[PDB]
Amino acid sequence: XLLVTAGLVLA
Amino acid sequence: MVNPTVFFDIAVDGEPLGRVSFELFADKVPKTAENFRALSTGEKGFGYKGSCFHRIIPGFMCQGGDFTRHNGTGGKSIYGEKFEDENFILKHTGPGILSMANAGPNTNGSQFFICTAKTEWLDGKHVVFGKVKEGMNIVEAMERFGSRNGKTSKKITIADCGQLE
Repeated sequence: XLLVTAGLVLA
Repeated sequence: MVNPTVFFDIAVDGEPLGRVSFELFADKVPKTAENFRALSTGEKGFGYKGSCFHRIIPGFMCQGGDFTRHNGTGGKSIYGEKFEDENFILKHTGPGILSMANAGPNTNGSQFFICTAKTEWLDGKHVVFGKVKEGMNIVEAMERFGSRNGKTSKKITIADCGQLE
């Protein structure tokens, strides 16, 4: 999807 | 008081692109603004100078700040590895918003992203703490090196950074 994470980038 | 202004000089495979400056909303999120300011001057002995934007997705945002691992898994705040979500007063209203990347509630380190569009779905989940003051055209030039999956076709680095005001 459109997230902004640090470590596990999700859909 | 006056909100701090910070700059980054971006390079594309070592070639200088230009300067982006940011106003940090210290009057609304003092602890988050202070963290980004001190990491831009490098005054604690570590920071953003020399680090890259490791994930750029055209139409969404440019993400950086992982100065330890350079891949999205590292970086740390000036307060320790991680710190709390200060508040969510400000929203991701449009291009230019500077916001903290994280891995869930209270996991702020050094990673941040610069929005190139309104991203209202991140409101309440990512702390907005600044905006692009000058150089939005340099952010736009940066998006041309990303992809839908986030990997860049060129290495985009912060060749220099620091505080202006």
